[PDB]
Amino acid sequence: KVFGRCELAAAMKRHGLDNYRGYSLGNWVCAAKFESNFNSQATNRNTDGSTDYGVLQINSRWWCNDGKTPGSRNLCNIPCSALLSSDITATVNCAKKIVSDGNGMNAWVAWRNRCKGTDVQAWIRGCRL
Repeated sequence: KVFGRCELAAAMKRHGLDNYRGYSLGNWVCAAKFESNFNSQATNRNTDGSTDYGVLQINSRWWCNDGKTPGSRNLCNIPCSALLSSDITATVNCAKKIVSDGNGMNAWVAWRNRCKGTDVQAWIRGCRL
């Protein structure tokens, strides 16, 4: 499923991401845009044998189990396939854990390269929230 920009923002707000750990909603929407372009089915193979899944491209080495990543620890305790859902609940719950893992939102390379330090409020422009 490919969400509309404001469609995802609203869904994220409903799930408590606005200002979570002091990160405004714009940051999360900007991260999803650059990580997956709002496509819940997005997957990326990593030259290292791990894979990134979903709208927030969560990694199989530590966060979810995909049954093909040597030395995986499943910290979010879910199958990675649950991250390819049109329901972002699993993605959000896992994201909250990742963002509190000690590197802030730097955990998302796309957010760091394209969102960090910019005017992130542009990302929820036109949205009724």
